[PDB]
Amino acid sequence: VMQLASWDTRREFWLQTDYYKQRMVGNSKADAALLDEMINNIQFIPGDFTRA
Amino acid sequence: RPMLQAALENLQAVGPAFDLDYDQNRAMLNTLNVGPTLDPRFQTYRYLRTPE
Repeated sequence: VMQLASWDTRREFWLQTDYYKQRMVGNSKADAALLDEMINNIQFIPGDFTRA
Repeated sequence: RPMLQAALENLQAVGPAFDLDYDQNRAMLNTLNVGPTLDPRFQTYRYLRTPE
């Protein structure tokens, strides 16, 4: 569970996927803005055992 | 009379009697006299989100 919600884990995953590599335009500043948007596309919601 | 004199001589040249618990403490005390080994520059944390 700790690795799932980690900001670091989401960053390393996108850098090695072909989905992200074909979307790089070649400008250093633009790629960083694009990458930060992808990190927020994954959301983790913790559960509660009281409500099952 | 004679062997009674012998008893005094034998116990005189032996000394006090020690049990097992005395010997264990002396062996442990030898390690404590060596002293601890101090190595600095060891980490006290780990990263879940590296600064960027």
